[PDB]
Amino acid sequence: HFAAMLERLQEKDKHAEEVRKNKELKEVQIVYKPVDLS
Amino acid sequence: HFAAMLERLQEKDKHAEEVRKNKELKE
Amino acid sequence: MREIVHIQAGQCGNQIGAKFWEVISDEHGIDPTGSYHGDSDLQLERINVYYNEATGNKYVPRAILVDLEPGTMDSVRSGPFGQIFRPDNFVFGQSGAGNNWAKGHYTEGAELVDSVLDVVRKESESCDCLQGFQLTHSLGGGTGSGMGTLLISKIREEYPDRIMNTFSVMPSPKVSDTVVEPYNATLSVHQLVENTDETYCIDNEALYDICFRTLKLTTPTYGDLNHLVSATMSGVTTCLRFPGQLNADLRKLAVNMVPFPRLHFFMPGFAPLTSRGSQQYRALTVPELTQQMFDSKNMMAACDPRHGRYLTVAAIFRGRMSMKEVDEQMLNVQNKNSSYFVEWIPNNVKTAVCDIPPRGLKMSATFIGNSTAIQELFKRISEQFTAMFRRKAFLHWYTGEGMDEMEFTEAESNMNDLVSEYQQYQDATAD
Amino acid sequence: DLGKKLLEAARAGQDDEVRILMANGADVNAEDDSGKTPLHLAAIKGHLEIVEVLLKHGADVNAADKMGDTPLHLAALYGHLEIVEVLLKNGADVNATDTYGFTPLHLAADAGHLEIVEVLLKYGADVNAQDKFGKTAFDISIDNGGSVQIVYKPV
Ligand SMILES: Nc1nc2c(ncn2[C@@H]2O[C@H](COP(=O)(O)OP(=O)(O)O)[C@@H](O)[C@H]2O)c(=O)[nH]1
Repeated sequence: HFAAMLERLQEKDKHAEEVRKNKELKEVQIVYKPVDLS
Repeated sequence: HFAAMLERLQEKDKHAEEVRKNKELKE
Repeated sequence: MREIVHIQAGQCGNQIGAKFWEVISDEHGIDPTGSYHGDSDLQLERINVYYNEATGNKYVPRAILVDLEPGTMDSVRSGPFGQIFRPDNFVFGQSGAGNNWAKGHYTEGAELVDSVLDVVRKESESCDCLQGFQLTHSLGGGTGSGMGTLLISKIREEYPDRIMNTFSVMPSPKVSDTVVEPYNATLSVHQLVENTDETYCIDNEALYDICFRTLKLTTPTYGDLNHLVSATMSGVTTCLRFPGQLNADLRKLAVNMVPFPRLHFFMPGFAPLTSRGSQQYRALTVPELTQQMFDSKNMMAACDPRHGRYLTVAAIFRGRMSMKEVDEQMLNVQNKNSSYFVEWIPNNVKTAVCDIPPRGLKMSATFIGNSTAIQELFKRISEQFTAMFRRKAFLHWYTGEGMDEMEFTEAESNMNDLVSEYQQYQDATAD
Repeated sequence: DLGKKLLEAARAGQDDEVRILMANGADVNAEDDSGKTPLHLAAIKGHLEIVEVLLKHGADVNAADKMGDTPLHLAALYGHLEIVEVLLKNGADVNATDTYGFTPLHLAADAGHLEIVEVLLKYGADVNAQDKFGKTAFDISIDNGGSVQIVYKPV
């Protein structure tokens, strides 16, 4: 049951990479955090 | 033995589709 | 009835394929219309191996003609025997491969491959008992090399239990100045090592040297080169086309010739060597036949057989001759030249005799050797490949087709591994 | 007839046979089935002495074949630096264009011969010259050649 659920979620991932590849056919990353108290 | 050979040949096919898609990215 | 499906790809593949059909048609009594006009029953006994019997007692080659170059269809149709080929078996593209393996294997070739597979599927299913396939092609261009090896791979998926046999013309800068030919040949050899059961190495380097040095032709033409090719192809296929005991099918030939799966590159040889227009005043004796066919000057691959060892040999003698004299002569070359034959494969030299000789010859002999000296051919290609590859020369023509540089690295490494395997068996002892 | 013999000898590197054919009156600008002269053939095959003899006997240094390639294009393509230097010293056109718009610099860069790219540039080769695919010589060598950042900000 959990393996079937994971297989389904992993197909969403393959699809997401296809979407990303499709955008590329048509036409590094900063992550901000605040200063700590400490 | 034949299934292993077929799996290997089918991976060549997946690769060929990747090559075809890679050309598309360029032009 | 042990049928073979023949496929010819590219300009070289179609040129030597056409000559193959013109030559074996003459031997079997088949004219360009498909009619039989012979004297011997041995001509038609095994005609089924290469020909289909069409309505009206006609014979039609089980041949598929392929090229991305559209102009190739006209030259094939205009040949002496262009009339005999099944019209629907001609599969031609509009845009050539421009001497690019990547175009033939991945792009233009891939666009045309399903049309070819349809026509090979139809010839294959029509067979009572298909043996396998025979592909004529060059390795230096784009269509024969790239699309030919793509065809091999697709055919292997649908017919994995059939013999894949090729007549692969190796490039030489003596006959072609195309800079990328070592790239195309290395990429093709990588495919052949994995996907064929047996390959005849017809080397343009050996063909040019035979024409220039032995036949005394100042500037050998492709016709001169192809006279040797057709004479070889007729000889190496004699056992398959005529009734006999030894190496009568592609599978029994492979069991006799290939002790290790990757080591399936054969060095073909023939005797007597002749040019077009050279008349035979007298027939060679059995000792002259035996001596000449084993001579390095008679090999169709530019390798010195005395720089390696013979894993296996198939000798075919054609014409009417003493079998006792043939046996004596075959035992004589092995006992006198014992150091060029592996001692751990007992009785590795098999000899067949066919009563029917080739055109213009009363006696002839064909040699097929699986020799570790074939590494000289692979090392020569590898060296040319490496000279350009280290400079990353002309790669954009290949990567521009979607190819990865890593494929070149993989092909180089595989061919270099093949060379090390031949050297390993050359140095092996019967401990 | 002597033109065919001169082309065979230029390709085959027969230095003495070329010298004999030249003395017997062979045409220096005889063409093969592709429009290549003996100079193109000696340039492809790398026979420096044959190139020097052909030039000394009046060969056209900028002769073009049916593809628009000069002996300089082919010397560059086949990586023969000394031949490139001799051709250049004998008036070869550094900006010669073939059917694809390739100049000798384009072919030297494709061939991976940086030493030829240099001598062409010192003889005036145009670095901005584009082929019919819109590519410069260095674009070809580049084509041949093949993460997250955490930033703490005060508020
Ligand atoms: N022996 C021989 N070699 C050939 C012939 N035609 C082309 N070649 C060689 O094949 C290579 C070029 O491949 P080609 O068959 O012309 O290209 P393709 O049409 O793209 O498959 C070069 O090494 C040529 O010297 C031929 O009729 N006979």
